[PDB]
Amino acid sequence: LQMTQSPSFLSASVGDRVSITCRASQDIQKFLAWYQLTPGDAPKLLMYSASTLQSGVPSRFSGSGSGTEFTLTISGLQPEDFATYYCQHLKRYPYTFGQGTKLEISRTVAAPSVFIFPPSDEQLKSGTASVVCLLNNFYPREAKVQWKVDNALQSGNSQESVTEQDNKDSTYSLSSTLTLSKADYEKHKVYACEVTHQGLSSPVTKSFNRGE
Amino acid sequence: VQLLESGPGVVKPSETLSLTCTVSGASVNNYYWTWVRQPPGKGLEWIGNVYDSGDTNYNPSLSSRLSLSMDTSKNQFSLRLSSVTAADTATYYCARYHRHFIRGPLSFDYWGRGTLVTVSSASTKGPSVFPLAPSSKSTSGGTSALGCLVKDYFPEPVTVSWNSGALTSGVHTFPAVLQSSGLYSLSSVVTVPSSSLGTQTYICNVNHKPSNTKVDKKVEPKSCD
Repeated sequence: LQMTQSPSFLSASVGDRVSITCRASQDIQKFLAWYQLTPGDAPKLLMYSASTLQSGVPSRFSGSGSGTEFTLTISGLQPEDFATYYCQHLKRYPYTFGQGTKLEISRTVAAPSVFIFPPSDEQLKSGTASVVCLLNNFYPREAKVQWKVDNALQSGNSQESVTEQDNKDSTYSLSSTLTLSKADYEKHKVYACEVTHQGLSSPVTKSFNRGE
Repeated sequence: VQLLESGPGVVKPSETLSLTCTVSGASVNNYYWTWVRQPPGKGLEWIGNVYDSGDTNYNPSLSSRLSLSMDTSKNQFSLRLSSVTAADTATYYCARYHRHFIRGPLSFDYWGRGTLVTVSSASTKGPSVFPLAPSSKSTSGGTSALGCLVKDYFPEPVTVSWNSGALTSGVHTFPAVLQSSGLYSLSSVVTVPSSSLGTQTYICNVNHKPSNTKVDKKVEPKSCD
């Protein structure tokens, strides 16, 4: 018996009335609960028996449905309502949850500010260089980064991560790292970070010359 | 009524994991409890339940290696997972399996804050912090970015702060990444006024308790001056 959620990702403004649905591969009557999960906090029960509001949960939250379709609805999204939601059935074991729905805040498109940090002399001592590309405060979250050493496109020698939408400006930030050996680093001059983003009509390239 | 979990942050593969939940405000024997995991990448997964009657309601996907129980003298309920593999890595939560004798199953209403269990052979190790120095390459307008590279450490987590918690505005500490070396590496940055770049002292405070590593690195500007 599986629970499917939709949308998986939903963007909305603070104050909007949004609705998340949860379907069931079979009929589970009213044995369905909802939960709110904000990283760092313990999961919070918001609704059970499909429409019974959990003790201590703002009335802007309401549930409906029975059978295979159920709906969680939030009136006037609050800054803190922007998290991930999961429904769960309790018809019979094994109990299962939907894949969740992540709700983030929509805003204007902002291109990232791309800065590049060559390896520090200190790290080079050891024998490995870490070149870092920073994409700061951009929206949407979608963004691609490609390293180019002396123009040659890199692949498989870099890792990256993005922060969660900022609480203040609803922007996202990204950090990419090019990990090369010391000897591989002293072998080339140009270390380029090619950034692809909606706010950039065409991929931008921020680079520098080794030893300059 | 409160629930606090406790157990290792790291478990060597093939070994047996032991997670424990301590209760408060209630007697463990008078209620039903449960464990739920969240494998980074996936969603939520019901592990199994524990009752006074000792009934066996576990997830079929774990059944063979799982064992749940309750210890009334210490007022706790626990989880035993044998033969762990990388697929068992996840933050584990304990909760109350709220049920009504007539109406039946209601929900999981009280949840613990959970604990991250990482399955790895990796040896505990402190990070090496490198500076992400502000320069003409990290400046735009009157704003300059600087930071710190916390490279090669295990296991998670490491915390970062700037100027002993005095600087928080414009700070960005990124999610760590696991390198094929089996070691973690993250970065924390901060955008600051370019003008203060000569006067204000910037220092990232790195702390990794697993290996009792406390590093304070000063980040100096880098130019041809």
